[PDB]
Amino acid sequence: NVCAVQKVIGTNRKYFTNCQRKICGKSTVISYECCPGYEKVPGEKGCPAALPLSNLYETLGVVGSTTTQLYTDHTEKLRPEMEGPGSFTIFAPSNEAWASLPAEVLDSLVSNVNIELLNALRYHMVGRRVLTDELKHGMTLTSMYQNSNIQIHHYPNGIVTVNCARLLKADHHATNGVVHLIDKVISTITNNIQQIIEIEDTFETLRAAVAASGLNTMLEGNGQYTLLAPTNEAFEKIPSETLNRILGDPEALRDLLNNHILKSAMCAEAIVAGLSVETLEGTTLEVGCSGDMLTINGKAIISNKDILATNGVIHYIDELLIPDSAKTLFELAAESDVSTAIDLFRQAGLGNHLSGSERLTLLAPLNSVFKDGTPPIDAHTRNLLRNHIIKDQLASKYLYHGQTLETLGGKKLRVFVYRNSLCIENSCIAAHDKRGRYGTLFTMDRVLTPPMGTVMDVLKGDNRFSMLVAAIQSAGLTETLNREGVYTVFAPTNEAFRALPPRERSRLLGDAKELANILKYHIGDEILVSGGIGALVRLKSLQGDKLEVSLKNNVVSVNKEPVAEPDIMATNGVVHVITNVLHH
Repeated sequence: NVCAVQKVIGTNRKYFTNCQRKICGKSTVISYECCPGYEKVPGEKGCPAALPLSNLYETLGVVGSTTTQLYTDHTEKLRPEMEGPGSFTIFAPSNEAWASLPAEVLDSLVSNVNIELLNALRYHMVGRRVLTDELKHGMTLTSMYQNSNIQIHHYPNGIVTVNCARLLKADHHATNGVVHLIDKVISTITNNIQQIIEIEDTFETLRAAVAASGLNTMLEGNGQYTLLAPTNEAFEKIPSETLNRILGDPEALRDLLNNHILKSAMCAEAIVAGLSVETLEGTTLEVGCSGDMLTINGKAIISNKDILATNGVIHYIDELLIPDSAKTLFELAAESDVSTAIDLFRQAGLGNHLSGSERLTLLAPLNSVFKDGTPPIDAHTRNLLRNHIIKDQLASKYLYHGQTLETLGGKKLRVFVYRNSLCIENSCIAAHDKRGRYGTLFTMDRVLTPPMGTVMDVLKGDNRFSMLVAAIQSAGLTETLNREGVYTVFAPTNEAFRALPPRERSRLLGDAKELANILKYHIGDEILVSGGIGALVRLKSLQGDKLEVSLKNNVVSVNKEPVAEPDIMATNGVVHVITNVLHH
């Protein structure tokens, strides 16, 4: 028989439930009264006695809706109907609700009490008894004023709403019906979302965008939406070149308008905590609240909440919500996790690829790659960057093994797709794609090191592996580590060969075919860059037995023996540098 109130400290807003920690970021205190209609006797057992039912007019005073009671009484015609025959509900505004009306609208009501005040009170009423049992999301009650509909919603969290007024105290039975207490005075709903946009002067840039895009027919139509409508002042915070480029292009335009529209009508006093919501374009937004401010992604950019329409709810927003798919590469990458990278592109002359409509894919590494320093701008940097800019617009989820990607600097880089990572040359994808209108940003964990020759060119140009190229020659393996292939050479240095045991180097020297078998064991038949090693991967060697290739604590190991220098790229493989020679 017991109930509870939770109240935010330093406020007036209270939520009247049965018997959540914070709400809109503000701490709560919970206070126990018991449910409207029952009394405390002298002590006894904890709300014993129920009060008698009174009829709907007197029930108004019992719930605390004395202004609604006073206004009803001063019409001389609704009060006798309220205390006589029938079955009724009234969604009765609180005392604070009438006082929160604008002076100009409340004067209009109380100066004509037999028409406009009576019409207002009749619109809050339904000619049948309707409990919150009968209230489910999306349904329309018929009011007693001129058959006008009342919009009610019922959100997951338990908040009932009635024309986007929160229902405060529910289900107070009358002898001829029920009384509900709501916190707004509500009014008739006569316009669709399209029709409001064509009336308000604050939306003339919005109405033209809708007109250019052909979304008028949708916004005239049925079903429920939320419009995060941008004012003219929102469109003026966007620089002219950026905005005209979006609005000019039909795809970018419809992506923009759909990023301002939700699939269900939700309204502001239903928002009590963080709720991720998708727009029609596909982007998730973070809708919260801080005080009585609505917040979008933690920004109090909503200046006018709960503007009502027959096909949904409009909230006015102050900043345009431009999605990734309407942005250029520069707009989607400059104030982000690849900020250091994009500054290097523009300083090295390559900025005009990123700033317009060129269909590109960008491989920009993370900012933690450049924590220890940044390379200087020269010929060699701006040629290397020019090879991180790939022709055509790509999606990484659609890349395939042994795909080749042309750069703007003439190279062809190889896509290697492994089970837990995707790699282009040595570099691997570190975060999700950012798909813009014209180009897409791939987010990388290394600066990439493109191949500059063959496996034999790596080894003959480096003096650590001169005993290895001699063994490769003496096993007849030069001509095949130099033609086209996909190898993984675990290449032992000179000090590895001079480390060899007597019985193993005697098997190396005394038969050229046994030397061929030991060197073919060192060579994988796939390309396995370090970014494609999981916990452990088995790798078929050209001898035929498998190699055990792990990555623990950022060191590649092969059969539990360490790689000193991973990922030296080559036009027909990858070279990893090992410090000793593998056995059998």
